[PDB]
Amino acid sequence: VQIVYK
Amino acid sequence: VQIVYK
Amino acid sequence: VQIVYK
Amino acid sequence: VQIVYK
Amino acid sequence: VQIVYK
Amino acid sequence: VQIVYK
Amino acid sequence: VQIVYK
Amino acid sequence: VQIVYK
Amino acid sequence: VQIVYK
Repeated sequence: VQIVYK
Repeated sequence: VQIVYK
Repeated sequence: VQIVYK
Repeated sequence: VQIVYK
Repeated sequence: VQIVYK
Repeated sequence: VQIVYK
Repeated sequence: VQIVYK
Repeated sequence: VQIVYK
Repeated sequence: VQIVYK
């Protein structure tokens, strides 16, 4: 699972 | 599991 | 598990 | 487990 | 377990 | 276990 | 166990 | 066990 | 056990 905030 | 905040 | 704050 | 604060 | 504060 | 404060 | 304060 | 204060 | 104050 990959979660990225930008 | 990978979680990154930017 | 990897958690990074930037 | 790796946790890094920046 | 590795925890680093910067 | 490694804990580092900077 | 290693704990370092800087 | 290693504890260092700086 | 090693404890160092600086």
